[PDB]
Amino acid sequence: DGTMTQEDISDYVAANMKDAISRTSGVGDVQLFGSQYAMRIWMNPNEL
Amino acid sequence: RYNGLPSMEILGQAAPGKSTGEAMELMEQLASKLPTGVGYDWTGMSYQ
Repeated sequence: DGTMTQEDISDYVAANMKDAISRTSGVGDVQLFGSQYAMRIWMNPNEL
Repeated sequence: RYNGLPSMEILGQAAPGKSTGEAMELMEQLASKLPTGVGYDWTGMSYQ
């Protein structure tokens, strides 16, 4: 429905689905095809 | 926390005469009427 970007979907998956799946019966390892959100601080050297 | 999510454990029993399965179904029925984003699970003796 065009409400979430890829980045968004990946954070949703990382933050709400991956841990449960990874503890599910018979599941060995789980690879996330994307990345959870972090608080990103993008520094500007000029302003520093 | 339960299975990694914030939770609150609730205990109770079947009213005199009625069965545990009956009471659980009711609880599930009541739980389906809760605000958006609130789920439930059974644990311990009720998992069993």
